[PDB]
Amino acid sequence: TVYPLHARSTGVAARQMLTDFDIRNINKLSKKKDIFDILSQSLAPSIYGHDHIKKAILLMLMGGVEKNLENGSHLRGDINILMVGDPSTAKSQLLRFVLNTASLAIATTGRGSSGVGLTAAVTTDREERRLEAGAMVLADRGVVCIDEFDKMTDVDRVAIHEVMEQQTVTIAKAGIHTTLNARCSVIAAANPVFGQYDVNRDPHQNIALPDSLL
Amino acid sequence: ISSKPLSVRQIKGDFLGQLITVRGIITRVSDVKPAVEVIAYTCDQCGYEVFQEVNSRTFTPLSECTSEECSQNQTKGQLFMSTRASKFSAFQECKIQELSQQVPVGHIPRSLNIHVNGTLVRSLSPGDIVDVTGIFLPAPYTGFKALKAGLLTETYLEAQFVRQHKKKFASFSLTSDVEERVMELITSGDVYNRLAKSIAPEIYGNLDVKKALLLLLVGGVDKRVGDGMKIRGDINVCLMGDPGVAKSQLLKAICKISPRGVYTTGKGSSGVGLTAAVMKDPVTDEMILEGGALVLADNGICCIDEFDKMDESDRTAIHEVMEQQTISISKAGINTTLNARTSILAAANPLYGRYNPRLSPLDNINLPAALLSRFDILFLMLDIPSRDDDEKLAEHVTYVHMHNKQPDLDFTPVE
Amino acid sequence: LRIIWGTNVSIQECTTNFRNFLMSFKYKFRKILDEREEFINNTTDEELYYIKQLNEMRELGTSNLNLDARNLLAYKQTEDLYHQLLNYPQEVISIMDQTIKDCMVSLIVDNNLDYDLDEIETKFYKVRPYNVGSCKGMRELNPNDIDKLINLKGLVLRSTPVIPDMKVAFFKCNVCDHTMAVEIDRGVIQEPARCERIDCNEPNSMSLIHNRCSFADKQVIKLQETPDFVPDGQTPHSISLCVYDELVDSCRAGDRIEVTGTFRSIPIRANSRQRVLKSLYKTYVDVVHVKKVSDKRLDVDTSTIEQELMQNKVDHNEVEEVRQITDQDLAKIREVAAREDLYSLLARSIAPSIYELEDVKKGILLQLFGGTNKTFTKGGRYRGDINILLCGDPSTSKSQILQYVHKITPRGVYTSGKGSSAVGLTAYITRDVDTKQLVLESGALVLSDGGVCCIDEFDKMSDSTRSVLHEVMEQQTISIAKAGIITTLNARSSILASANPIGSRYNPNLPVTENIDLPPPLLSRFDLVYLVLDKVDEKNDRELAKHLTNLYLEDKPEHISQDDVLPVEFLTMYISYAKEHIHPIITEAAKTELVRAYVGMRKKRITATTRQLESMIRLAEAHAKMKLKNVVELEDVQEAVRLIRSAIKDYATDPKTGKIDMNLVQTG
Ligand SMILES: Nc1ncnc2c1ncn2[C@@H]1O[C@H](COP(=O)(O)OP(=O)(O)O)[C@@H](O)[C@H]1O
Ligand SMILES: Nc1ncnc2c1ncn2[C@@H]1O[C@H](COP(=O)(O)OP(=O)(O)O)[C@@H](O)[C@H]1O
Ligand SMILES: Nc1ncnc2c1ncn2[C@@H]1O[C@H](COP(=O)(O)OP(=O)(O)O)[C@@H](O)[C@H]1O
Ligand code: BEF
Ligand code: BEF
Ligand code: BEF
Ligand SMILES: [Mg+2]
Ligand SMILES: [Mg+2]
Ligand SMILES: [Mg+2]
Ligand SMILES: [Zn+2]
Ligand SMILES: [Zn+2]
Repeated sequence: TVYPLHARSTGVAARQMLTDFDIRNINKLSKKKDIFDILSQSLAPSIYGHDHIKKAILLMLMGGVEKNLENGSHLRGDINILMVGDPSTAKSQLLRFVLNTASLAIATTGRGSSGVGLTAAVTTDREERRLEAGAMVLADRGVVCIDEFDKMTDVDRVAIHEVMEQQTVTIAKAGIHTTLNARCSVIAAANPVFGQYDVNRDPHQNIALPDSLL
Repeated sequence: ISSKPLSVRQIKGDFLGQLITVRGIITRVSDVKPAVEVIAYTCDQCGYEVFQEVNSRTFTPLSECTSEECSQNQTKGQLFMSTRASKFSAFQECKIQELSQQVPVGHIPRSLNIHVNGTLVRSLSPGDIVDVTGIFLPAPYTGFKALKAGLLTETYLEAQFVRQHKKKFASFSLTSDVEERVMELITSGDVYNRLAKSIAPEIYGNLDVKKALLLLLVGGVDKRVGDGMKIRGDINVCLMGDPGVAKSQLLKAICKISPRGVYTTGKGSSGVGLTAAVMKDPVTDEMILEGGALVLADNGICCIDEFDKMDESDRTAIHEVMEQQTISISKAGINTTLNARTSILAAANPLYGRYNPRLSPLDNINLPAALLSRFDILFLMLDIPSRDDDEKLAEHVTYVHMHNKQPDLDFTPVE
Repeated sequence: LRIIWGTNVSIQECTTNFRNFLMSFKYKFRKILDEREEFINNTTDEELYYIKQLNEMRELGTSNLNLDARNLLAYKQTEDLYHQLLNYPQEVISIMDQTIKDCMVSLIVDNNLDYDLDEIETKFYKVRPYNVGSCKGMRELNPNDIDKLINLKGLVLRSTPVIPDMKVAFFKCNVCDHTMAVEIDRGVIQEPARCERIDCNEPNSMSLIHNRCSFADKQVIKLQETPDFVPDGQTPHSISLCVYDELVDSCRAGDRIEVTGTFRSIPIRANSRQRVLKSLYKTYVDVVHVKKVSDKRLDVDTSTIEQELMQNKVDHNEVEEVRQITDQDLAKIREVAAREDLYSLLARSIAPSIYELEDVKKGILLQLFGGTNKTFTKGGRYRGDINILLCGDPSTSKSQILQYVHKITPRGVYTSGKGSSAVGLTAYITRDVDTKQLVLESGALVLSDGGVCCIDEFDKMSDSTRSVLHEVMEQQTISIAKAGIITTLNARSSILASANPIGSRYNPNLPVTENIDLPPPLLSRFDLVYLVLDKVDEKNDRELAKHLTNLYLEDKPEHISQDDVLPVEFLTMYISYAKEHIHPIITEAAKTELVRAYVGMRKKRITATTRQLESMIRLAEAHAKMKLKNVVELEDVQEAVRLIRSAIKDYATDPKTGKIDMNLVQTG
């Protein structure tokens, strides 16, 4: 027997058994008008407030519907959330909870997971030129909990655009032309460059992220 | 069952020996080399031609004429090989790969070997998307003996019939049926505008860019005067513009219509995708050069995305690719000049992301005067909000989402 | 009947038809075939062609007859011999060898020459056919095309050392001291168990003595394919040529050749698995004929191969290393040199398609001729190579000029900046697949020896890569000292370089030096630095647009030029002859003019150095060679100085500032 086991920040999805009792409870609870508020409150009971952030996280967990058309165009059905704020604002706590509650979530830090670490890259294995799936490919149909987004290298954040929008990773390297599928929802937390958000300065100065990434 | 095309993962051990159709991309194709079916030896002592069948990767020659007389009489005839008298066959060890649609969630594509034999050779080229139909035959295990546990078998697919999903441009014959489908298009009237609006119908209001992309697909005329001057004869389009104006989706649409074209993007990955270095092919032991993305996109469209965020080293090669249609390499181990006739389509953002009208266009496009000269058309595609066009786009997109089809009722998007 | 089994070749019919073709071949037949009736000259077409050629071959004593395939095609009765030779080269070629022997014997006997017939009897006469059809490429050769004579052409990347080939082996029974002689039959020399005679019979009686055996010479040449037509997405291939007998060492590395030979496939042995052959055969091409000289390119420099010419004479390879010059062609050369506008005509016949770049076209031609290769017999030498730099605004046709030069020159390598590396040029170490042992190859600079190395996009090239340029740039040699290799390599290569001024467009504000942006050491070495400038001139732009549009009028256009230009074949003849016969020398008046110009020049913008004097000397020498003179005169030195002044636009440059006035920088 082989049992794939779910562990935090691993490719194995965490499915659960739904009894008829559980489905009945879900159906009954969905009838309430305040169902969105009730669910959103339950995401982070420990964290005080941030109710709009919790609602956004819940919507991310639900996700959207990706659309595929006849001509071949693919329309993104995943929503990405970025949190920028002062230190000790419980952003890392929310990221950790998202990692701890999603069916398939992958946790990365700022620069520990480089551009090679994210997406994917050829390993050039001698047994030849195998492809190794990085974080985002392994997080297909899942969430990527990037922490300290601001510390990320510019080069690292260059490679993230295609995964964010087209949801594909194109290798086109060393004679290997491949388009891996990376349909991942990205959530990131990053402090402003000046340590604390500056009301006197415009948000463009504080964020310092490229306009395309925002 | 042979009708249904199967992904590589679905070719289990059950299907061995049957006639199956595998659908996927072709990555590596070997050169055509003579494969021995039956090797013919000549024994001049008894004047007999003896033929030894060969049915493996290897074999062994003979020493004693096994024909009746030399084995029977005291005469022991020496036998010599004859290449012209022996039987050969054109052979090619291709390698098909799984598509992105067929790969399940979280896995990576896996490959299956194809042994193209006979007159079917040279019917498969790298980058092709085909449904090869063949016989899933087993072969004796070829790996390390320690890992062997029982009669392990390596498997391949002996190709029988090849169907191309996207027909090559160089393979067009005006057969009566193609003639009728074509004249029916002519009689539709306004073929230029209909074809322009046809590409990527889900995108609204960007029609001049669609016309430019259609011109890019059609291509000009290469001129080679008697002296030796060669003009490019192909268009190099750029799509500089603000974020969120559907440049990447236009590029992907063009990739869909175009028969050959690589969607090279970003940085770092492109660094080795244009190097074209040298490596040894497993099948023939030939030190074949490997082509990069641009060579694989020969006579195609290079669809370079995120042009501005890509390393200057590759832009240096893009210079020569755009102008001379060839790549000159003089690095260690390689002293050749690759032939890469390509039309480059580039999508990029201006300097400082969103266009700043205050800065001059040249200061904001950021392209050097040499590189910008090679672009036949350089669109601006600036995003300028307006209460009318914004709601037009919003209605178009909402219709596209609510029905998976372009909003225009009367329009007919050509297949 | 009586045909060879497996072939349509019949010895009697083939011999008879080949004899009839040899006796009764008229070049007027070929001219009729090649639609040359308008160009027919029965003053030499009516005479027996191969009969006269064989008479010359007998007189000289050469042992090789270079047979043309289309010659066999033209004569109607021997048309089938063309297909027979193409399909069955081995037997047919042996038959032709026998027929040549018989016909030569008949020719000698009929004319009743007094010398003994047996003295010339013992000599193997080999026929070396060529021009057998079009290239067809090489990747398209199906296995049904094994052992068929084919035409290949491409660069020669590398050549193996001569490898001895045993044909006759010498055994010896040690006890009985009886020498043994066994020939080769399909690559095997049978081992006799007993002795040849009846002295003794033992199981292991004799032992092989390799040194006593007879060995023939075999060299493996690696050629890189350059087909006219290449399928989409195909990288250049590489085929291993195998040569024999006099063809050994005939071809040097970097030579664009046109080789004809027999396609061959051979079983290959598994690694360390004794006597097990892989089913997939390895294909290689034999060699019968090599055509180094081509009329589309200049001839190979005589100076570089002068030492090897004596060794070739010793070998009697009979390869046409250098094209011969016909007498009437020499007269035409003389009359063309007698023309008043020889200089303009030759300049504009270089890159005819380019428009209104006469100063640049000139410099290119003077580079193509080159200065006198003086040989200081006491020690040291001076080479007459001239290097040109083209730093100019974009879209000024510089890359096209480099392409034309690369096509014209005999041994040239095209390179573009970042596609190059320091180890990439010069020489490096690599491992062959076949030998599986380390070998040495040649970079672009070494392969460009005796030619022009068109270096494109100079400025984009790294400062590190450009460092190695100095050595070959000044003293025309490269001396490497790296892991395993310590030697000096003579790279007599004239560098042609194109660059874009920094900013991609010339800045009128900054001086010439700052726009060019090259270090003074590297900048000074360049003999001529051309500041090609694209200025918006309505008349010039109109003329250029009209010319370019007229280029588009018809599908295969003849060039649209007002003035007549020389044929490229005749231009190659002129340039080759001028380079190899004529070695001009300097005069006292030219010496005084050179000194005066050098002094006046050395009076911010780049400061002239002694390299400028050497550039003036070499340019004057080149101009002397162009006019066919054996001495240089003061007007040539003045012309060289004028060219140097015009290349950098010295008139329009500010004297002390170094800035260029745009009003006076206008050209023709
Ligand atoms: N609003 C909050 N409610 C509850 N705990 C909070 C809140 N804000 C911060 N904390 C606590 O403060 C600490 C810092 O949170 P953390 O997520 O590490 O901050 P940062 O935003 O710097 O990553 C945690 O122990 C967290 O529980
Ligand atoms: N004119 C448009 N028509 C249709 N969709 C559009 C249009 N402009 C933007 N979009 C949408 O906006 C998103 C941007 O797509 P993308 O091609 O990645 O943008 P870009 O590459 O220009 O930054 C996609 O979801 C796309 O469908
Ligand atoms: N003066 C000219 N004469 C002929 N062709 C020219 C001229 N100027 C530009 N062209 C044409 O314009 C193009 C620019 O040439 P190219 O060598 O590619 O430019 P660059 O000098 O930037 O390398 C070529 O197609 C060339 O034929
Ligand atoms: F101080 Be926090 F982790 F933004
Ligand atoms: F933000 Be887009 F990919 F130009
Ligand atoms: F724009 Be050119 F290649 F100098
Ligand atoms: Mg944190
Ligand atoms: Mg984009
Ligand atoms: Mg150029
Ligand atoms: Zn026998
Ligand atoms: Zn003996």
